[PDB]
Amino acid sequence: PGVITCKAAVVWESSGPVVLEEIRVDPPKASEVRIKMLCASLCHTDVLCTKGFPIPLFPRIPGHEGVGVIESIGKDAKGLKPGDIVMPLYLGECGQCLNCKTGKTNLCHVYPPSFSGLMNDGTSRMSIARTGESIYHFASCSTWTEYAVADCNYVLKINPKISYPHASFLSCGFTTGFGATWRETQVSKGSSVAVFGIGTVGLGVIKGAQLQGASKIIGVDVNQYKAAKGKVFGMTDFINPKDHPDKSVSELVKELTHGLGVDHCFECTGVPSLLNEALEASKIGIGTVVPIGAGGEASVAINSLILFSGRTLKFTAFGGVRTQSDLPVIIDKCLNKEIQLDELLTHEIHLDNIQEAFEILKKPDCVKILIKFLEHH
Amino acid sequence: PGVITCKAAVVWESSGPVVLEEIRVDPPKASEVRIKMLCASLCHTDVLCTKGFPIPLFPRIPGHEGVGVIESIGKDAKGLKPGDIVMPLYLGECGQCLNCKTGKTNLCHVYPPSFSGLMNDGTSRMSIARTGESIYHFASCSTWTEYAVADCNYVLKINPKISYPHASFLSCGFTTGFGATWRETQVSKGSSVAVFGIGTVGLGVIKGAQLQGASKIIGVDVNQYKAAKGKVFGMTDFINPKDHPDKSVSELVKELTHGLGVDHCFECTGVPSLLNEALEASKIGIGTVVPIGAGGEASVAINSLILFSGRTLKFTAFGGVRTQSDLPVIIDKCLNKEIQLDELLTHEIHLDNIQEAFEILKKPDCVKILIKFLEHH
Ligand SMILES: NC(=O)c1ccc[n+]([C@@H]2O[C@H](COP(=O)([O-])OP(=O)(O)OC[C@H]3O[C@@H](n4cnc5c(N)ncnc54)[C@H](O)[C@@H]3O)[C@@H](O)[C@H]2O)c1
Ligand SMILES: NC(=O)c1ccc[n+]([C@@H]2O[C@H](COP(=O)([O-])OP(=O)(O)OC[C@H]3O[C@@H](n4cnc5c(N)ncnc54)[C@H](O)[C@@H]3O)[C@@H](O)[C@H]2O)c1
Ligand code: NA
Ligand code: NA
Ligand code: NA
Ligand code: NA
Ligand code: NA
Ligand code: NA
Ligand code: NA
Ligand code: NA
Ligand SMILES: [Zn+2]
Ligand SMILES: [Zn+2]
Ligand SMILES: [Zn+2]
Ligand SMILES: [Zn+2]
Repeated sequence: PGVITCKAAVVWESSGPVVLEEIRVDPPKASEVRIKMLCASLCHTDVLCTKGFPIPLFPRIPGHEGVGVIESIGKDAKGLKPGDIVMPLYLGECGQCLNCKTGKTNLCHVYPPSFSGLMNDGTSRMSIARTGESIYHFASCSTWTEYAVADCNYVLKINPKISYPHASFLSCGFTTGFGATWRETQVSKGSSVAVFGIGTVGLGVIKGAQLQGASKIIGVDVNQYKAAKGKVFGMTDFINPKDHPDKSVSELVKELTHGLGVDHCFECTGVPSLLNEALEASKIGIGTVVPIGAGGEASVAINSLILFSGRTLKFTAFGGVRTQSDLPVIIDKCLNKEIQLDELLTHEIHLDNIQEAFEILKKPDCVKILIKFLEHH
Repeated sequence: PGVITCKAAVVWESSGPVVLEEIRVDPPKASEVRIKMLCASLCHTDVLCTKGFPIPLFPRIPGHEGVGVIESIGKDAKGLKPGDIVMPLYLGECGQCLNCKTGKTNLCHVYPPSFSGLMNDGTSRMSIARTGESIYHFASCSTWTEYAVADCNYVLKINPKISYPHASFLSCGFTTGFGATWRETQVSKGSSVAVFGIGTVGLGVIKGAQLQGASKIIGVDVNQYKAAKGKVFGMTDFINPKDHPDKSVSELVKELTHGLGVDHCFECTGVPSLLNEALEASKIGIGTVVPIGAGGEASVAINSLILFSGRTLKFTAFGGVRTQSDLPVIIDKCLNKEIQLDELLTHEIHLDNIQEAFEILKKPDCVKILIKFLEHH
């Protein structure tokens, strides 16, 4: 396989437009695979990338959520082959390092997250066709591009009868929330759960809590449209903070839990002040908070009195989901329809219309946006 | 028993002197006991009280650490009787509430910490003899006084052959650190531990970690005098941050742990910036931090990137030690000499010389100060 010429969405400067460019995609080197994208999606992490956060690397092809088919492989691709359906991964799972051997973490020492925007050898496989200028990728694999190249340890081969839109959603937020309910804290039968923020992450928490038999599942969101979505996934109670401007969120949760708070609180907004509220909403002595959302600031402040309260604060990436061990189990639940993801899909666009996605995500009835591709002939 | 006239150390205003006053101590009411103090001690929490933190309640008799003998009892004193040796408690253990039934917490719903400086009925048992002016107590029992009155649920009857100085030290810091090594995080055989701050709290952590079979126990302190004390209690490695002003504490710990950090880090200084360092010094994915020390500020800041690191942050009061279930076991280890506390005792004063304690605590060779009392005739 030679160099492929295709289209990709490129951002050239912080807060600049995302524009369609003709690019070249080099063939995969050793331990790489080249993927034809089947569909993609978008979350807040992609928006941050267009503003140069965390690292301003430009020009850049955004996108980390999606699914594709292997078009070609380098040497030593660990059994991957053309025609396999794969989803890109945030981090790998070597199964042999000190962290993998514990069974207690998904934070593999050997395949950790990357922030370089480049392949393992410090070069890019993607370049502007007109100039040859090198383009940074996003995370371990750009998905807003007709073709991408990834390290074989950062893709997961998946069952080919999973729907591609649903696999795209399981490559990030819903899986993060769903997995957190047994990998980061053990939601048990009869326990109480509160979920701050009812986007795809919070909907994953809600469904995970429901499948674990939580008997009270409180969703909190300022967007009233989210209440019906939460109910579909198992939410038992809804709080809109804007209905009570003189009450704190933790006060409102305690009102539903006999003044005690919940066993497990999941922070799925990223709003910095809501970390403190999540802690105050969980039970003294036996409550756990998992802060999934990110606020993008330098540090986050915790009321110093919470340090005496016996609560457990469990830090977390990708919901504690191990990407080779646990992620296939979640996909299988989707295949077997134990989880139903159709209600996540609210909007569809094609890649040429990528700029419209940044307006669509502001709409109150948006949950997940699907990005579709055209075929070359 | 009538009203007792005795001496007590009183602070009249924030940052004022601590002065000996003649006071009156009323007899115990229902569910109270009156105690003759045998000895007392001092920690930073008492210093804060003289500066009006957390609540400026004056006039006040400071002191929460000590041991005494019951002089008289109210009705319904739950089996306590004159002549019992008791230590005052920060919080009780009812054994029947939702939190007590879990076995997972010492934060009893029925006997929580008090901040009122007053008895359960909103009055004081202590007053200035010359005026009758009411005096606030400290915590659940003032100890810088020849006689005190406490709610019977906030004292623990102890074995009368325990040494009174050692029991005084076990009423607070050493017990907090020691208990944290199995109640808040489970230090296991062969694990690594780092301890920031080697006062009585950190020395308790070190000894608890040693008894649990931790194979590396790193003590961190800017006071070089503490290194020898740490070694007596089981410390294997010592770091003085001042020896490397261009390296962070977490960097120095990682240098001793193959770049990984420790399984369990205990923050025993209260220095706000050291909470972040404790987290960075613990292992990604599988490390736990217990922040025991208090900084007395409104909030504490955590580097936002730590929220992705898989670490566990376990909040805590009194080291997770349940005051009726776990505290007697710790006392018994002291009786059976499995823990040796003689090295804690560095300075002794009598109550009349209480003002000198605030200078003694600044001395680099101070660990614990014992406060002694005279008898009335
Ligand atoms: N862990 C991941 O994979 C991932 C991916 C993208 C973004 N994030 C961070 O995690 C959060 C959740 O991700 P998402 O895809 O589900 O985002 P989302 O935007 O779809 O959901 C966020 C929800 O929080 C609600 N919300 C915002 N502010 C609120 C407030 N002050 N009080 C109550 N509700 C509020 C919004 O209405 C929205 O429904 C994001 O807000 C962002 O901070 C995490
Ligand atoms: N949990 C409790 O029961 C309790 C009681 C009193 C005070 N406190 C808080 O907990 C801390 C520990 O209590 P303690 O009785 O053992 O206090 P302590 O003062 O006897 O010990 C604190 C030790 O930390 C060291 N230290 C201070 N700043 C440091 C720095 N920047 N880097 C490295 N070492 C530093 C000091 O040298 C000292 O050896 C106190 O500092 C205070 O914040 C807790
Ligand atoms: Na590679
Ligand atoms: Na396609
Ligand atoms: Na998002
Ligand atoms: Na996040
Ligand atoms: Na009482
Ligand atoms: Na005495
Ligand atoms: Na102290
Ligand atoms: Na403390
Ligand atoms: Zn995402
Ligand atoms: Zn690994
Ligand atoms: Zn103390
Ligand atoms: Zn109780």
